[PDB]
Order: sequence, then structure tokens, then C-alpha cells
Amino acid sequence: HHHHHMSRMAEQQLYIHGKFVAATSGKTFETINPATGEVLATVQAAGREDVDRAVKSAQQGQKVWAAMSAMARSRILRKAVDILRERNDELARLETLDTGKPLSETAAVDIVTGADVLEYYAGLIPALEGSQIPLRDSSFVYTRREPLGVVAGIGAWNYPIQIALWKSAPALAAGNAMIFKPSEVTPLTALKLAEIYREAGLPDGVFNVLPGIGAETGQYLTEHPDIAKISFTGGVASGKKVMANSAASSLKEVTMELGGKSPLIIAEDANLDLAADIAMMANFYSSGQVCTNGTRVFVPAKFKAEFEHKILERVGRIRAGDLFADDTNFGPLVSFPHRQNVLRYIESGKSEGARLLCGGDVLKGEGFDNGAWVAPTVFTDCTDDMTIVREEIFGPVMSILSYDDEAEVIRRANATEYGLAAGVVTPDLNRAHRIIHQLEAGICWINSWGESPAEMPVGGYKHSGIGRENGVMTLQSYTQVKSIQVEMGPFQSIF
Amino acid sequence: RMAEQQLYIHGKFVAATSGKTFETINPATGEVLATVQAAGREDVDRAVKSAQQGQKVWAAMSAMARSRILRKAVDILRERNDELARLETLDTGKPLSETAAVDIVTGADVLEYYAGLIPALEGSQIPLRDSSFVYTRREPLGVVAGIGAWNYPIQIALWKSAPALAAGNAMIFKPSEVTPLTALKLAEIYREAGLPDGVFNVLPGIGAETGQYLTEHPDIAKISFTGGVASGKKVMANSAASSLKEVTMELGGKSPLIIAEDANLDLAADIAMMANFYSSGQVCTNGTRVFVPAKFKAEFEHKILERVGRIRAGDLFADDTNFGPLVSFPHRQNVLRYIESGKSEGARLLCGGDVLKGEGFDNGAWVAPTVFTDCTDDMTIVREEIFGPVMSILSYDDEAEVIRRANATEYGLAAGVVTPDLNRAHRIIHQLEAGICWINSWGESPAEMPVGGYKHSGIGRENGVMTLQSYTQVKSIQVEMGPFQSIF
Ligand SMILES: [Cl-]
Ligand SMILES: [Cl-]
Ligand code: NA
Ligand code: NA
Repeated sequence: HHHHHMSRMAEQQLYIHGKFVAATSGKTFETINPATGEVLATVQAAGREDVDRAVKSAQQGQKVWAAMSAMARSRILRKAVDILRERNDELARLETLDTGKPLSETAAVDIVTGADVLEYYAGLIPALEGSQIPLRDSSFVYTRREPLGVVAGIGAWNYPIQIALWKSAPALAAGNAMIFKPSEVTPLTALKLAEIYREAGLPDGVFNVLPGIGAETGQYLTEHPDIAKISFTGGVASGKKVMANSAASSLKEVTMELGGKSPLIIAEDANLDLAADIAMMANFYSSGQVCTNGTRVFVPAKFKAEFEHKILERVGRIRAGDLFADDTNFGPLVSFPHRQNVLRYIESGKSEGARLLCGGDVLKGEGFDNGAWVAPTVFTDCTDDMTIVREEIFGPVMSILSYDDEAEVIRRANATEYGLAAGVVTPDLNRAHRIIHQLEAGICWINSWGESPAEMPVGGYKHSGIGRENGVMTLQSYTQVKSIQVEMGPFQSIF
Repeated sequence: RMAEQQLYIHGKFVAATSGKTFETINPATGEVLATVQAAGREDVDRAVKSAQQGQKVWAAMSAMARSRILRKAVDILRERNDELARLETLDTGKPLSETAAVDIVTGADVLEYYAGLIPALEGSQIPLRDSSFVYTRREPLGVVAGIGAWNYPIQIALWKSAPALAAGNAMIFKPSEVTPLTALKLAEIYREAGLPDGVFNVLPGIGAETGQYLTEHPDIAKISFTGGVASGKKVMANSAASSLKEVTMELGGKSPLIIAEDANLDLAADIAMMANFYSSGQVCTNGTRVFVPAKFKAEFEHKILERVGRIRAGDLFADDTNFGPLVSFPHRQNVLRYIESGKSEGARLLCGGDVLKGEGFDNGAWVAPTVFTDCTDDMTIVREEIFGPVMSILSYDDEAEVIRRANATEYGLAAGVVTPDLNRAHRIIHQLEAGICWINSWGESPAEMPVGGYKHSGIGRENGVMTLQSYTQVKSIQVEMGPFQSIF
């Protein structure tokens, strides 16, 4: 299968105030198709003046948007939902080109669940209420949940348009304008989202999109004095940088969704076909590039051998290939530099004495040699001090760890600075709830993995995050509380 | 002269291992109140391990068992109100007429409020489909740290520790080095009430040391800070660069008081007085920009002068004293620099503007109650928080103008309006960019009412039901009862 050269797209511009506009930075970058190594597009990088221009546009649009009725805002966000449903397949193809994730994932998950969250928040806008508190017959307090104003979202590359929707949906539903910076690795679908919002009737300026580099555009947003909140999804290290600068510049509210090393606990009474199916879904979806992945799989010592056989069987079914083929369920990694990092982790697994159950190398041959492919990889005989066990790899690398008793596995599951997700496989009522209640993670799955309903707040304990996304609480967290006391009695001064 | 004050770790006073001490002064006399030990890095580690142990005991108790213990501490605080207030007056220089009526009363009010809410702390349940549902738990963060300020030492210790403890956490509290004494008393009271050892530890020290060790510690899950913007930026950075902690910040402001054209000017003047000269002007929420209509400005100025002439500086333990020295001479030096800038920038000095002098005043950092008028928005005294007894009066002409000018600041803590008009009151308040808004009053902060800043004045809130919840972390749990589908 040849004659498959794809030409590059038109140069991608910034989106400010309901239109595409040239950056004033004079700088551009390129986004690559990780399946081919070909340039997808040249993209303009927002400079400091561009960020200033976006903030003033956002301030102007926010005023229009917040003065509307609640239901007028709901109807506009619902119209964007309708367009996203209609354009699901077109957007999924673009996301696949930009990220390397199989169309079988992007057409089923990325836009579907992004729009699910926007649809959820659209319906909740009229239910955003303050409080009233009587103090005495002559005085009472009431509160308003006011927009923060202009907020910024900084996206990650593994779920580009989904992250854009999960950040912008509650921000807009709460009456804010959002300036969104997509990952420089994956800028394309965020620009499509901006056009869709405008087409749905969103006032100009309420969702502006500034592609750029993290050290530049991202920093300018975290530093801007008129941005009230930053929401960041990305790596633990970059999170530390964003959180510091948002403080050291102007005191902003913050949300951070970072990575993890999430444990999957297989109990002694688990069905091992179910356990293996869960472990597969917790490690090899999106080629292992998922923050919540269950990359430390704890198996009772007495079941380890049988569990390894069941994992080997299922790994052998994984279908790498043409990302637009229906039956493909595994893609290359997002970039060649990322593959180099994943390969360094795999080599450290080998050199530290873990047993390679399968994989451990790049894929080779016609069609794979030009993509950033890593074979699905499983290490076993792992110990808690190994680098591959302690550190997030963000590739298709499962670590299997044996354990003897429940107290032990809880200790070892929690013995980490991460705390994003966790799960248990057990048919037993008491074991399921008892174990989960003791795990130090924000997102816990019993006898499943990976579902993230719009209703369910998600985020990390410890170094895996600050704040939450989704759920009613995240609509509220994009407002700020104003307390107002009405004193109807005579005011007494002591002077 | 009090005994040398020790650290409070795990239900007892313990010697610090830093080898370091500092002194706290009586700001009215210059006398040394106490030598105080400073917590070192190992002391902070020890306090954290103590807090981890106590937090486990505390969180395993029933909700009502926790509620009863905090209520016992309230009862003790009510009984010791006057003794604690007198110590607070000695440490801060604030009149006993304030500390015995406000500081402990309202600190204990908030503890009492949260004690009763512990059993109402609930998660959620969300059905997805017949075969699957989600439930959430509001779990303790674990060990949290509070960093207090010197203007309301025990009140701040109570407003931070009450929701933290009620949410099932242990708190390590670092008082201001200027005012460490009542926080140590509070730790003893909590133990006397039955608080498990380790759940409230108190570490006096310096900001450059003890405070930094707390923000850096990997096993502290949240920092709550009250103080100045400068220290706040420093605390915010270290908490991020260390272990990604949740953060709350209660900072200063330059809050506007808007007097409307239909306001009674005796009421307006009384509100402006209370918004500027309580605690000798050392209050973050003070209404230090007083906007008055041009046509009423002269009459308002006269009414302010009449009330300023009533202020009673003197013996801080006398019933009728209602004005104290500033907390320190270095702080007075800064306030005096602001007063000088008002003079040199062309504001009109209506009254005050100098130190108080004479027997009884020369040994304290007293500043006369000071009022500038004819002020403009570009003046330093208008632009910056002074944190002393300095009111700035600003003329305005129309409502749209005064809203713009009130909001034209990066601060955003408080605001207020004086008007008998229904539409004017709500219409103006809804447009102001401040978290704490008072109509026809100033300064009341009910336990039920969330308080904190917009913009550069803060992150997060204190008090209200929401602050109990903000000292928990949400865990979402999905129960999948249907058959799990893998695509592999
Ligand atoms: Cl262990
Ligand atoms: Cl103006
Ligand atoms: Na790309
Ligand atoms: Na003192």
C-alpha cells in the first residue's frame, strides 16, 4: 500500500474574537503526523501582545455572555453540542492525524465524551444558585456565584479536543470567557472547536484559541494580570512550573490535572479473565498515553503465572496497523521524542532485572518504520524500587507486581507521590468497598476501568492534581462567591 | 515576664531542637513578654509525623464524637474569654474593649458553627444505569498547615483550625512571630477538650524558616495563609515547587466604601469610622477609600472630624479605650511613610498625621487617627494598603463613575454602600468586584458567611459551609455491576 503522500494543511492561525487572525509574534511551529513523520501544518505561535489582545477580546465577550439569561447560554452551548455530534467523524479523523490515536478510539470516545460534558453543563446553567442566610429579623446575607471573568485553559496532547471541551464547558457555562492554549504537539482540533462555538452563537471573544509553545504562550497566560484562573492538564513537572508562575505573577485560582502511577488491585477471589480484560484496558488504550492508566498491576502471588498467560493471550490480539482501518485498536506514540523516552524506560526495566513478558521494542516493517510505534510491553517480576514501577512512563508498558496479603497491597498501592486513579477487581462486597476506601486516589473503579461520566468529579490526590473536573462541583468552581450583608437595623459605631 | 514558650507537639509542650529563640514584645510598653522557641526543620518533621498519627485516630471517630470534642473546646473558650483577650491585648496592643468582645467571641463562634456541621458532611450518589452507579466520599486531606497573621492571632487560628479539624484533618499551625502566645494557649485548650494528640500542633518560629519548612514538606496536603501579599507570593511559590499542595490565601485590600447621594451622613460617617479605625486601622477588610458625592463632601468631612475627636486612646485595659498603638515600631515607620507621601502628593490632611506623644505613649508605636481628603486615584495612599489608621476621602459625581473607580484596583477583598434605596443598594453591590460586601454596615463576618478576596486579595474562602467542604478531597468511586467489555 503506497501512493499515500498527504500534503500539508494551510498555515493555521490564532483565533481571537470570532475570527482567525495572524499572530504578531512572527513565530510559527510545525505539528507532525506521528504515523508518517510528515508535516501536517505550520501553526502560528501567540506572542505576548497576542495574549494581551486575546484578554481584551475575552473581557468584551464575557460581558455580553454573562448579561444573557441562563437559558440563552444553555441553548447556545446545546447548539455547539449538536454541531459536534454532526461533525464527530470529521473531527475524529483530524484528531487521529494529529495524535496518532486510532480512529476506532477518536470516533467513539474523544468527541463523544467531550460533547457529553458540554451537554451536561449546558443543562445545569439555570441551576447555578447562591444562598440566603438569615441572621436576625433585621439582617440577612445572600450570596452570588459570579463569573471569575477571563480564565485560561492549557491542554495536553493525548486527548486534545476532549480536554478543550472539558475545560471550556464548565468555564463558559459559569459565565466566563476562556482563552485556551492547546498542546503544541496537537493544536488542530482546538481551532476547529473555536469555529464551532462561533457557529453555535457564542459571542465573539468568549472562546479564543492561542496555539504556541509552553515556555512562551503558556507562560504569558499564567503571567497575565487580568486572567483570574488557570486550568492546566499535563505532566507533573510542567505543572510545578505553571503553579509557581501563576502565583509569582498575579494571584490566580488554579486547577491541575497531572499524571499518575495508578494501582490496579486484583483480589484473591477475582475472576482472572475479568482481571486481565481490565488490566488490558487500563494499560493499552491510546497506546498507553492516558493519565489514569493502571500501570502497576498487583496480582496475588498464587495467581501470577495464570494471570501472565491471560495477559499474553490478550496482548497477542492487539491490532496495530492503518489508523483508519476499522479493526486497528493500537497506534503509534504521539511523537518520536516521546517514543525515545518510552524506550529509555523500557531499557531501564530490562537493566534493573524485571522480566520482559512481551514487547519491549519498536514495531518494524512496511508501514511502521515511518511511525513512532512501540510494541505493547509487559514487565513482570517487578519490585517497588524499580524505575518503571515508580515513574509514569506514558507509553504501553504494564508492570505486574505480586503480593501476599490485603494490608500489604494497600500499603504498596499508596506508597507513591502520585494519586490520580486506582481500582480493585473482586466479586466480594466488603473487600471492594473496604479496599477502595483506603486508597489514596481521586478516581476509583470497581470491576472496571476508564469510564469518566460527566457527572463524576475527577482529579488527583497528592502530586497528581489540584482541584477537579466534571461534576456539579466543577461548574461551581468556575464561579467566585460574593457574600452580601443587608443590615436593616441601625448601625452602631463605637466611636 | 512569662516562662520561655515551647513548641506544642502531640498533646504537650516540647523543647524545640533548633537551638533558636525569639522574643515577643508588649507593643504598648516595649517590654519583653516572653522568650519563644523557634521550630526547626526536624521539629516540623516531628510535628508532621505526630499529626499523621493523631489524624488517623481523629478521622476514625464518629462524626458526633468529633462534634462533641470541638464543642467542649468552645465551652472552654467561652469561660476563658477574658483571660485570653487580656493576653491578646498584651501581645498585639489592641484594646481589651475589642479583644474581649470580638477576637475570642467570633473565633469560638466559627468553631461552634463547624462543630455542629460535622455530621452533615456528605458525599453524593449518581446512578448511571441499572447496572452501575457512582458514589463520592469527602475524605480528609490528612495533614494541613495554617499560617497566621498578627492582627487577629487567636481568631485566625480558630478560623483556620475549626473547618480543618471538623473535616477530619490534623492542622499544624504557625502563628505570626509578632504574636505567638494565644495560639499556644489554644493548643492546650483543644487537648483539654479531648482532641487527640497530634491533631492540633503549634510551631512558633520565623517566616524565613518555620513557615518555609511547612510549605515545603511533602506530607502536608494544603496550606492556608493569612497575611500580606509579599509573604503570600512567597508561600504560594514554595507550596507549588515542593509537593503540589492545595492553597488558600486571605490577603489585604483597598476596599471602597461608597456613600450614595441619598445616604444619611451620620450613618455614613459612623460606618466610615468603623471601617477605618477599628484595631487601629490594622484590618484587611477596612474601607480605606471612602467615596463621597461632591455635594455632600464638606458636611461629611465635618462629621468625620467630630467623630475622630471622640476617639479614646489610652490604657488598653480601661473600659473606654477604643484605640491602640500599632503592633510595632517598624510597622509604624511604614505607616508614617505613607502619611508623608499623602502630604507630599497634595492630599489635604484633615486630621492626625503624627505620632502620639507623652507619658504613656512614648513607649508604644502610636499613630494618631488620620484622615486625608481631596484625594485622587493616582495617589500612593489611595493605591496601596497602609494597614494603619488612615482614611482617604474621594469626591465623585455619578454612579457609573464611582463603580468604575471602586473597581479600578487589583485588590478585591471587601466593599460597601450606604443608601436607603432598594434598587441603588443591590444594583451597585452587584457590580463591585469584591468578595465581602456590606450594605449600610461594615465589619460583621458571620460564621455562616464565606469571606475572601477577588483578584489579588485572595484564593479560596473561609467560613460558611463551603469552607468545611474545601478541607476535604473528593474521591469518586464507580461500582460496575455489569460485565466489563475490553476491546482487546
Ligand atoms: Cl509494605
Ligand atoms: Cl473612571
Ligand atoms: Na501532531
Ligand atoms: Na507581641
